[PDB]
Amino acid sequence: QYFFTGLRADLNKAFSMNPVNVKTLNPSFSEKGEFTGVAVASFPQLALGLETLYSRTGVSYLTRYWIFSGQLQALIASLWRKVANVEAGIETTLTTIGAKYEYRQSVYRGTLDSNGKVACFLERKVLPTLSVLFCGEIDHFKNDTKIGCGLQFET
Amino acid sequence: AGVVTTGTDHIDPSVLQAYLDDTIMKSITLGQLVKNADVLNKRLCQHHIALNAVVSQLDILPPKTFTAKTGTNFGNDNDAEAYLQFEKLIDKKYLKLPTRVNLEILRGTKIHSSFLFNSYSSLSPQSILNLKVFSQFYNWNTNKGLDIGQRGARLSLRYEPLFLHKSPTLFHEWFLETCWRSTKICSQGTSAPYMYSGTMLSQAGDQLRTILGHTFVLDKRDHIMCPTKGSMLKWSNELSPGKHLKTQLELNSVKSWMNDDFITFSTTIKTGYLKNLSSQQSLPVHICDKFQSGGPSDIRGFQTFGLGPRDLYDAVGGDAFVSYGLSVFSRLPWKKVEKSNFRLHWFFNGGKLVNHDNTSLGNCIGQLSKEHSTSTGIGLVLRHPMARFELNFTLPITAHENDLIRKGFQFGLGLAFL
Amino acid sequence: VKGSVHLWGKDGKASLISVDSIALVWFIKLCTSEEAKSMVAGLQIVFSNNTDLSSDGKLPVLILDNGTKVSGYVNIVQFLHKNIEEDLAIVRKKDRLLEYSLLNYVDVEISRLTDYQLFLNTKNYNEYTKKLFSKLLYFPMWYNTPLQLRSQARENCEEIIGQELQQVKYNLQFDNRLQSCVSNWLAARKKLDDSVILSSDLLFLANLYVQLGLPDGNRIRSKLEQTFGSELLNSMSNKIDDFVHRPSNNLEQRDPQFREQGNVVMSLYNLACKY
Amino acid sequence: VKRIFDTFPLQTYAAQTDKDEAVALEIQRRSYTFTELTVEGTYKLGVYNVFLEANTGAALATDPWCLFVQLALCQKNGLVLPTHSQTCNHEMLVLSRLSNPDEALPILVEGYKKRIIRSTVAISEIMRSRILDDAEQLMYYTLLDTVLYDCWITQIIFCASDAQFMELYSCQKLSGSIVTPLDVENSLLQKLSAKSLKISLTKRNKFQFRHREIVKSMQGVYHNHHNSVNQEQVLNVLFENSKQVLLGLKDMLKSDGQPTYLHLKIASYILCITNVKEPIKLKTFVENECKELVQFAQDTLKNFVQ
Repeated sequence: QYFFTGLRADLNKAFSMNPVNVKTLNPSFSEKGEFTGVAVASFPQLALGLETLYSRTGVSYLTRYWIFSGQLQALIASLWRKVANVEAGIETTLTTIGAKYEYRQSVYRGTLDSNGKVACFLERKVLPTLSVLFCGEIDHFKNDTKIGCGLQFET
Repeated sequence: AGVVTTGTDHIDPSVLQAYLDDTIMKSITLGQLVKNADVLNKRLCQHHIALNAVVSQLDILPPKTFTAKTGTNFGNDNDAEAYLQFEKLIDKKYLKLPTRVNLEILRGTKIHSSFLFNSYSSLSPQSILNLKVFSQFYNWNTNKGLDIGQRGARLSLRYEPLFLHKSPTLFHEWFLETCWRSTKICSQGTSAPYMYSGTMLSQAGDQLRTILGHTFVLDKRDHIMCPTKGSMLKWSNELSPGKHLKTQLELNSVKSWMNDDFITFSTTIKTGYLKNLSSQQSLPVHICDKFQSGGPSDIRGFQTFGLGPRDLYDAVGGDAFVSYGLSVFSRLPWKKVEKSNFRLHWFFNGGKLVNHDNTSLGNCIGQLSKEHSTSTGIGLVLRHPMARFELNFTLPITAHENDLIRKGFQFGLGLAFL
Repeated sequence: VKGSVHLWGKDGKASLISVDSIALVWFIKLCTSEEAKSMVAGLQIVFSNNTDLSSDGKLPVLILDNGTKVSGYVNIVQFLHKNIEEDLAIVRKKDRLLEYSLLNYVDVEISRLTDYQLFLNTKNYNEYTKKLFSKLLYFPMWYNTPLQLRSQARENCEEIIGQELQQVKYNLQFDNRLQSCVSNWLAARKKLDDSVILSSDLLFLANLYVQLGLPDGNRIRSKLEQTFGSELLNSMSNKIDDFVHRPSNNLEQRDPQFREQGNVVMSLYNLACKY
Repeated sequence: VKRIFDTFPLQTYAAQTDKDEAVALEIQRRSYTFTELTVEGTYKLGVYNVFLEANTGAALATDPWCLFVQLALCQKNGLVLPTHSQTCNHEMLVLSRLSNPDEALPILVEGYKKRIIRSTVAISEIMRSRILDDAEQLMYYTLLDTVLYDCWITQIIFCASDAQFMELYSCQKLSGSIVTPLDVENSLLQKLSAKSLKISLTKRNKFQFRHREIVKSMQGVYHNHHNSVNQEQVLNVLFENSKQVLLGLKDMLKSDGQPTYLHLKIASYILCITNVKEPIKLKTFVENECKELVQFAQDTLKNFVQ
């Protein structure tokens, strides 16, 4: 019950085969010293704090408490409403909506920015052993269909 | 007083009798039987037959049968990408034996293609046939250093005696590898004299190569990654028939003198010898077959591929080498950080890497005892059972004038350090 | 000869996305001479708009009664001249090589830049070109042929051509490349006769007709007149609209049959025949 | 502390002088010395392979681009072509295609310690800026590099056998007679590594961009009957075009001294066509019809021999 309308590194992390929170996607280092990565920190009756960021190859605040988010860097606001087992949510950046469907054995979601950004993340679990993942990235205006598929089996 | 099996349908009852009659039978009633169960307890988990290995029952649990991991990736730029892998345990019905086929495949259209295949057949309680058919691509010196690709097969055979004369792990391992290897220079002309000497332009191309192997390891250390006593000895041979002959020898000896292993003193010795059996020095040995020195997982306090003879700036290996190294570990005396795998580490490495002109073993040991490239430094280590973090601060005592010195901090990560 | 020339246009003209088709409609219109109709008599221009009849994916194809497919404008024109004066003339035996060399230079150096302007220039591709494939192809394939042609031009133009300082750097090295290429063509064309129309002039003028017919075409007309003046751009553009405003009596046009249409049934068959 | 940090190599020895003797014999086997300076003013032309010419006995390179750069270096620096029977001369190296990140090859390796590598694209732009003031010779130079080049490449990828291709475009050993178990696995490279060398050849002069359909049909296992007839139409129109280029070039061979850069490009396509031992329809056409082009390409060569 936290997610940042997590389209980044959750549905574009599924388009390749690759190789107080402390969040880090630290790829690797050198034999001298390097990061290649991410570093995130944070900081009552409300849920608040203040974060940092450093990358290689950003300071803001927090306010959270249906749950509304908040972030003011050198700025993001988002919400997430509870509706039934089917969900919703809106966000803005200073502007897309969320379509979470956390219902069991068919947990999927999609989003749609007020632009040519349409990103659906279908995820079907049709058997208790196997799972299917359909990753739609249909950009109509920039004309790219960046779709991806998937499967995962085990007997 | 009796043994009972439970489950054990994922294999064959008669081939399990080979495992049971070896260690569990002919065991004097309580003489060796408590360890004789513990030998088979660790054997069937490494033969991939038991995922989770008076009366002595056999708690054997089958691993899997399929692990398929397929999936595609379009990008509409004709950037299609697909990948597939499955660790299929083929059923014991219709071959005879415990077999373990693997099929990693990765097709990318703007990346190179991978075809790892494996088939671990288990002949005896102490034998493993491993047939490995591959097609891979990796980068040799650096990302923009050299691009090596390897098509071909590799038959192999292990043998580890579970009963010895004298837990001293001992195994022999033979192999036989046919390989078509393409070497491509992927360094740009902007970084102009790097990988562009006369002997790196000449190594580029294709070659086909049959090789015959051997590897004898006698490990008496009480742990393979975080030891505190006992020695090691690993002896590797290779033979590409009519082309070359390669021999490595590697010793190790760990000893401690304090109560809870507070001072750990290690000592490693490596040495090698590569001969050219190829009809008056025609057919040169490939650059990926010669010995390279330097780096974090080697003589520390130099860069990787940082010692040896050079043509312009390219480390071109050597036909013979020696290396050594001491180490003291101290186990963090800050009054409670102790009992953890974090030691204060003082080392002293060194070695020499030489082309020996292929005449005798008399001049070659004359070349190896002359001008070594030593270093030293103090650092902090972490010794996980499956990893080894090392952050040293190194100083090169003596070196050559064209070594890649790297006299400062150094981060080391791997499994084998010398 | 007897065949069926397949093109890229709709209804009565070639589309502006292919300067080899606009030069080929003008080629067949301008064959009025006695011996220059002899290589055009019975050609049957068809505006099929499907590339799956070609031997290489380009669509001026001359599918000639046997499956003998000749593709591209320069290969067609050289084929028709092998099976042999105002308005389109036949070069002399002593000048067949220079006129082939000027066809090839426009095809590889100048048609590369019109391929850049028609899919790379973000003002032209967004406002004009991506909306132009909606009316040439059928409903499911409105979406891949413009992105494929845009991908083919990026690989073809990356070697000499490539946020405000980013884009105006591209339009400076493009303009240095176009000004160098048109000067090479104009100084080499001026070795043949000048008061006559050749097959290589129709391919150069079909590149100006597209490059000055784009939404960003106003810059190029100012930039070309900084090098070659107005007395030549107003002479070239007067030969271009002379060709656009010509009667279509010499075209023996046709409709595409139900083998050449590029329908969803007739492109899943042609996709299946490729494997 | 920082002062103590600078002195820590307590001895630095001489560099190291021991060399792999088997490597320096292989470089001597592939080097061809340009006859007629210091250590750093010498370049090395890396070519695909070297054929022995029958007439002058020189060691010419087997590609029409590698031979064109070799004759253009012999003219600019006043050299003599190397002899096929091998003091700091220049050199000519038989390299692989894989000694570049471009995988295409004539290259130029200039100097020893400040050693600069000029790639194929950088060479072909250097040799193109030498004719750029003449606007008409730029036209014919673009024609021989596009129409005649695409005919030659398609005859040598498709019409000639793999024993003919790897004779011209590979540094591996020629077959001769299989009498040794070494010769079995040397024959197994030319069967395994034939299609991979053919693919890197089709990336040199943007051939993969002019002929996207017959290069896409290369990188495959089974080619069906539909791809085999589309390719047969493309190759046949590349050849009928290329007869017209060769027939028109017969009037342009009037030389009056040292040959221009176009005469060193005509003479480098004819000399590598007439080295092909198989009747690939270009050797059949040039030996029969363009007899005046064969005699011109021998007259062009013999101001570079001795």
